Amino acid sequence: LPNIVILATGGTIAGSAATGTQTTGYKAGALGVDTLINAVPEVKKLANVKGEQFSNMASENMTGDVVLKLSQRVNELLARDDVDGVVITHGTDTVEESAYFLHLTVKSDKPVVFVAAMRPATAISADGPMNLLEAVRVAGDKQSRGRGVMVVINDRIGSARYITKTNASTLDTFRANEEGYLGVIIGNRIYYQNRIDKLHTTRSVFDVRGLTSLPKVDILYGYQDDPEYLYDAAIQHGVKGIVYAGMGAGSVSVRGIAGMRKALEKGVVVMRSTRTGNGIVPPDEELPGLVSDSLNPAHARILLMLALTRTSDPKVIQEYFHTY
Amino acid sequence: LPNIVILATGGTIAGSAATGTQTTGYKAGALGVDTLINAVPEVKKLANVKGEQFSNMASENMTGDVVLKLSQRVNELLARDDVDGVVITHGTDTVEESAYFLHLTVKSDKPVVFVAAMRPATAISADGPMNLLEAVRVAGDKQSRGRGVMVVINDRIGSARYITKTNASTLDTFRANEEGYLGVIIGNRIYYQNRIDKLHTTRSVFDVRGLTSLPKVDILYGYQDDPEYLYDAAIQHGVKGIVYAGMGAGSVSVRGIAGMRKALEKGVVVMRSTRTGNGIVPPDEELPGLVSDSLNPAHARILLMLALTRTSDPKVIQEYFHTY
Amino acid sequence: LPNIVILATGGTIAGSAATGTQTTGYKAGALGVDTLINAVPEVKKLANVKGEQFSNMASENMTGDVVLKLSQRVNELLARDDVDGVVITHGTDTVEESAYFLHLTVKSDKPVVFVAAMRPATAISADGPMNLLEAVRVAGDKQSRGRGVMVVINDRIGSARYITKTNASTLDTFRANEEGYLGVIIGNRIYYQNRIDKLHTTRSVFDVRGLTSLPKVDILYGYQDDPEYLYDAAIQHGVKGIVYAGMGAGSVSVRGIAGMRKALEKGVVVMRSTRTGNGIVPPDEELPGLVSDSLNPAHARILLMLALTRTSDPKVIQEYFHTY
Amino acid sequence: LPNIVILATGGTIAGSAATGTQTTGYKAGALGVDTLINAVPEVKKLANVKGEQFSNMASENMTGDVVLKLSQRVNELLARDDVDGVVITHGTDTVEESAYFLHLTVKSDKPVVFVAAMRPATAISADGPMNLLEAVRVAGDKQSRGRGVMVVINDRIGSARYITKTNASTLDTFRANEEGYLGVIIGNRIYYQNRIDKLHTTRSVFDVRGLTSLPKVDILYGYQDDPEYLYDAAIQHGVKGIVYAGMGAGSVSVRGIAGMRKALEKGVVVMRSTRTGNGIVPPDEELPGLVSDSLNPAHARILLMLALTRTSDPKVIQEYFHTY
Ligand SMILES: *[C@](*)(CO)CC[C@@H](N)C(=O)O
Ligand SMILES: *[C@](*)(CO)CC[C@@H](N)C(=O)O
Ligand SMILES: *[C@](*)(CO)CC[C@@H](N)C(=O)O
Ligand SMILES: *[C@](*)(CO)CC[C@@H](N)C(=O)O
Repeated sequence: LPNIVILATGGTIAGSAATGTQTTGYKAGALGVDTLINAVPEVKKLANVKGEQFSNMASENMTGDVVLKLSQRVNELLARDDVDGVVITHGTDTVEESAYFLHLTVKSDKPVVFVAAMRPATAISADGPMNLLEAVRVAGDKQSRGRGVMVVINDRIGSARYITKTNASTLDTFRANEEGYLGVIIGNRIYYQNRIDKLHTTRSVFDVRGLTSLPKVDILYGYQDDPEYLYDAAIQHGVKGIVYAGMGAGSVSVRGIAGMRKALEKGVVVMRSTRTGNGIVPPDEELPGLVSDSLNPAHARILLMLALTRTSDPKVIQEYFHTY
Repeated sequence: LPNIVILATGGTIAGSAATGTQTTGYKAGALGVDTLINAVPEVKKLANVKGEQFSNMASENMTGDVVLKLSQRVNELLARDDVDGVVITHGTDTVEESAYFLHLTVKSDKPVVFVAAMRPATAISADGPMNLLEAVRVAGDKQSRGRGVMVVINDRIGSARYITKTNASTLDTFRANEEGYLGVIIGNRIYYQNRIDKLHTTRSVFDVRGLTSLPKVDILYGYQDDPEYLYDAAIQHGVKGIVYAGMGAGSVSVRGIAGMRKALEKGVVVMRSTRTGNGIVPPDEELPGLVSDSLNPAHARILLMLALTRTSDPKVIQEYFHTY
Repeated sequence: LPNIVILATGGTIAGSAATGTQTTGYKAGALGVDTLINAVPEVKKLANVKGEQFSNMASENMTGDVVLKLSQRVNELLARDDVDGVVITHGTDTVEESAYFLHLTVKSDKPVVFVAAMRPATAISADGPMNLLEAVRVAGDKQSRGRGVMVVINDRIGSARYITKTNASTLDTFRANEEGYLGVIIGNRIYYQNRIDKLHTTRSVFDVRGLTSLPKVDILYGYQDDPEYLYDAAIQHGVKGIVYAGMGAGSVSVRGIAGMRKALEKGVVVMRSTRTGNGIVPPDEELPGLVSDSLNPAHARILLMLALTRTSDPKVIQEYFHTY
Repeated sequence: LPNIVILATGGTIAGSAATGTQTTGYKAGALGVDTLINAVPEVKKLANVKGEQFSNMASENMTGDVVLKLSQRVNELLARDDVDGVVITHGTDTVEESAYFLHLTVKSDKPVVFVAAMRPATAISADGPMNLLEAVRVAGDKQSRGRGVMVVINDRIGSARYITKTNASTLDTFRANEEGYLGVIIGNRIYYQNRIDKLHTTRSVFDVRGLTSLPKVDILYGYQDDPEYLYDAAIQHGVKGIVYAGMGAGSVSVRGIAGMRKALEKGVVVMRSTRTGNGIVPPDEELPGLVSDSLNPAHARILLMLALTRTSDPKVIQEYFHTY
C-alpha cells in the first residue's frame, strides 16, 4: 500500500457543532487529524496513513507566512522515500489560495491533494468522510503523479490553478466552469480527464524553501463609484503589488486609473484581474498595469506574490501570468 | 405597434474599433443611438422606436448619481401614455448594477429592458444587432409586463436581481447559475420560464423622486492576509456602508473582524456578501454585520445604498435583503 | 407543526449495500419508510410525520400505470383536512418523470415534494438523510404552497417541469441549466427564488382520476444513420405517440422523416424533442410533427401521454406543450 | 503563413434564409465554401487558405459511409507537406459524432478543426464568420498540434471526445460540463487550458483505410415503460451493437434487461450509456452489457462501431471505452 501523510490545517472538514442540524456558524478546525482518520477506518485499506497536525484554524485566517511553512513542510515530506503522497485537510474558504501556492512551490511529482468539506463533521449527511477517502485514493494512485496540486471534494478532482469556490454554501461549490475537472471519482474508481496545460511543481521556477515571508499584495474591488482613496491607502501601507478584481475584463474607471498611476509611480506592480468569476482579461496597452490571463483575483494575488520574489520586471511577471 | 423608447447610455454595443478583428481594447460609448437603430432596421418592424441619447460612456465610469438620473428619466417616460416600454443600451461591465438600481426604483409594470453587447458594433459577428432586436421584441410584448427589470443579451432574458456578468470576455457571459433566466428568445418568439419571487418595481418602497445623491458605500475584498487598514480608510472617508465581498459564506479573518467592529462603532452599516460568485450568505449571530442573502457584492451595494436613503436600522435593512 | 405524509416508492434513498464504500451497484428500494424516518428523527421536529409504503422499487421499473395510482393516492391524501403536504421518496433515475406526471395531475395547492438520494443509506456521507429533512421542511412551509410539484435534493428545490437528472452518478446531478431552481435550502432556511411561469396542478386540465391505463408513447433517438425500422416497429406495436429525442433542434434525417411520415399516415402523433439536454425546439412548418418547446424527451413523453387522454387534435396538443 | 485547407461539408455555417431575422427553419448547406471564405477575408491574413467542397448537406444526414470518406480524405490531406492543418465546416447537429470519429481515425498530429455556426450566414449577428476565423487561427497555430480533433465555436476550443451540443438552439450550446474546454480564443489570442488524458489520433489503433462501411450500431432510449420490442427489432435487423441511452447510470428496467439478454445471446454487443447528458456509467456485474465510461450515447455509438472493426470481445471493447 502507498504511504500517505495526512497533514491537517483545520477547516469545516474538522469542524463541529452542538447539533447535527447545524450546517452553518459552526466551529472550524476543532477536531484533531486522528479523529478524522478514525472516523473513516476504510482509508487504511487504501493506504498506510499517518496523521500530522500542522495547524487547526478556519481558513479565513490562513496567512501567507503560514502557507509558506505549509509548502516547506510538504516539500520535506515528499523528499522522504517513505512518503508516497500527501493529503492536506484545509478549510474551503481559502483552499484555492493555499493549493495554488503549493501548486507553484512543491518540487515533486508525488501527489499533493487538498481535501475539504462544506458540512461540519457533526452534520447530518456530512461530506467530509467521503471527501477524505477520495482524497487518499487519489493521493495513493500511481496514475495521480505529475498532475500538479489537486483539490478533491464531492467526487471531483480539480487543478489548483483552475478550481475555485463558486458558491457560498453548497456541497458542489468547487468548479472550474471553463476548464472542467482534471478527473472524477465514481464507484471507487478514478477517471482522469485532463492534464493541465500550464507550468507547475517540478517545472516551476518558484522556490521558497529559503524564505519565511512573501511580498505584500492586496486586492481592490472594481464597481461603480470605486474610490481612488483605497489605492492611496494600499500604497501608503507598503504593498508591493495590487490585484484589481476589475469590472468586466479588468476595465478601469477614471478614479481607478488615477490610483493605479500613483501605484505605478511608487514601484507597485498593478495586476488587472476580474470580479466576474471566469475568463480572460486580455492585454490592453491603453490601460495601466498587467493582465491576469484567466487567473481570478485570489489566484492572481498568489502568483504575483511569488513572482515578486524573483523579479520586479513587468514583462517577466506578465509572461509568468500567461504560463503558470 | 408598441411605442418603444431606446434610451442610450453607451457601452460596447455602441463601441467601435478601426478593424473588424479588434474585439478588445476598443472604444465603448462611441456610436450614437440612431446609428445603432439604423444598423438593425428590423426593430422598426417590431415597434415605433424613438432614440434618446441619455449619455455615452464606458460603463466602468457609470456613477450612482447618474444612475439615479437614469431611473428618474425612465420613471418619467413610463408615466406617459404614449410610451409602452423602454430599452436601455448600456455597457456590460456594470449593467447589473444599473439594472438592479432601476429594478428597485422604477414604479411601473411597463417593460424596462437593459441591453448590451460583448463585441463592438464594428466587430465581425457583432452581437449588438441581434441583442437590440431581441430587447425591443421583449419590451414591446405585452406578456413582458410586471416582470421586474430585465437584461437581454445572447437570446436570454435575465432578471436584474439575479443576472450578473460571469465571464470577463465571452458572449454568453450573462448568467444566473442558481436562478436561471426569466425567459429566452428563439426563432423570434419569447419563451417565459420564471417570474422572480421578490419585491420590485411597482411593489418597491424605494422612492427616489427628487434625490440628487446616494449614500456612500464601498466594497472590500476578503482573502488571505486581507488588511485591517482598508476598513480604517473607508471609515475615514465617511462611507455609510461597507459591503464585504468575503471568503466563502462571508467568513471574516481576525483582521476583517477588527475592521468591521470599528466600522460598526462609527455607525457604518456592514453587509457581508461573498466573492465566490453565487449562493446564500446565511445569518450568523457570532459574526459582525448583516448578511447579503443571495445578492453578490455589486447588487448588495446598490440595495444597501437605497436602503440607507430610508433607514439606518439594521433589522429593517436585513429584511430588505431577504425580500428584494 | 404541519401534518406531513411521507409516501415511499423506493429508490436509492432507501438503498442498501454490504459496505459503506459501496456507492454503485447497490440494491434500491430495500429499506422501509419507517426505517428512513427513524434514521433521521430530526424530521419529527419539523412536522408530524406519517409514513406510508406505496411501493419499494428501483425507479427504472416505475411504470405509467403505477404513477397513475400514485397521482390518485396523492390527490386522495391532499383532499384530507388533516394533511398539509406530502413528501414522496423515489428513485433518482425516473423521478423527473413521476414528478412531472403529478405536476400535471395533482389538483391541489398543498406541497407535493419528491425527494431522492444518489448514495445508498448505507454509504459513508450518504445524502439521503439531509435530503429528506429538507424535503419535509419544504413540504411543511406555508410559503411552499401553489408552486407546482417540486424535487428536493442537495440543498436545491427544482420544479418538476424543468428539473432533470443531468449526471449519471453525482450528488449535484439534478439541475435546470436554463431555468434554475425554484429555491434553495441553506442553514435550515428556505430561500425561494422563482415561481414557474407555466400551468400546473390546480390550473391544469389533466385530470386522470378516472383512468387505469395511459396511451402508449415511445421515445426514439436521433443520430447519424438512425434507422427507419425503429419507427415501423413502434407503429406496428400500437404506439399512439412518438417522442423524438432528436439531433439538435429536433432535426430529422431522410430516414427519420420517412419514419415520422409513416407514423403520421398511421394515425400516430409525432412530437419532436431533442437529445441535447436543454433548450427550445422551435416551430418549423417544413418539418413533420409537433415541437416540444423546452421539454426534454422524458418530460415530453409524460405530457404527450396525458395530452392523448384528452385529445388527438395536433393544434391542441401543441398549445399544451407551450403552456405546461 | 500556414497552409490551411477548409474542407466543407455543409451545415448552418453554410445556411441561408430569405431574411436576416430568420434564424430557424433555414436551409443548411446552401452556400459554397468559397462564399464563406470571401465573407471572412480576414482569414487570408492568418493563413494561405484553400477551400474544398467535400459535400453540402445538413448534418442530420451525415452518414457513417460518408464520415469514412471524410476521415480518409483528411488523412490524405495531412500527409501532404503543403498542408499544415485542416478546418472542416460541418452542421452543428452531428458535428460531435463526425469529430469524434476523426478524433479516433486520423493518424496525424496536425490540427483537425471542425467549425460550425448556430445562426445561418444570412442572419443578423451571424456567428459563422467569427467561428471560421477562430478555427483557422487554431488550425494554423503551432501550439495546436497533437491535441486531438477539436471543435471551435463561440470563442471555445472543445475536444471531440468531450464536447457535445447541449442546447437545441443557443449560440453557446457546445460545452463539456465536467471536462471543460481545451482552450479559448479571446482578443485574437489562443489560451490553451487542458490536454485531454485519453488516446487519440496518432496513438489510435483504429485503422479504417480500406473500409467502405462500418458495423451497424443503433441507439435505444431508457425511460419508464421502455419497450422490449425495440430490442427485438434491432436484433431482427442484424445490428452488431446497441448503445443504450439509459436512465441514470445506465440502469435497466425488467423489459430492458429481457431485451438485452436476447441481444447478447445473438452476439450483439450491448453498451450501457446514459440519457442524463454527463458523467460516468460505472461497471456493474449485476447488469448486462458493457458500460460507456463518460461517453454519451452519440459518442459511444461512434466508438463502439470502431471497436467492432477490431474485435467483438467484450473485455477488449470495455477497455477501449476506458481509454479513448
Ligand atoms: C465550513 C465550510 O467550509 C466553514 C469553513 C471556513 N470558515 C474555512 O475556510 O475554514
Ligand atoms: C465592451 C464589451 O462590453 C467593453 C465595454 C465596457 N468597458 C463597458 O462597460 O462599457
Ligand atoms: C441509486 C442512486 O439513485 C440508484 C437508484 C436508481 N436505480 C433508482 O432510480 O431507483
Ligand atoms: C442550423 C444550426 O446549426 C441547423 C443546422 C443543422 N440542421 C445541421 O446539423 O446541419
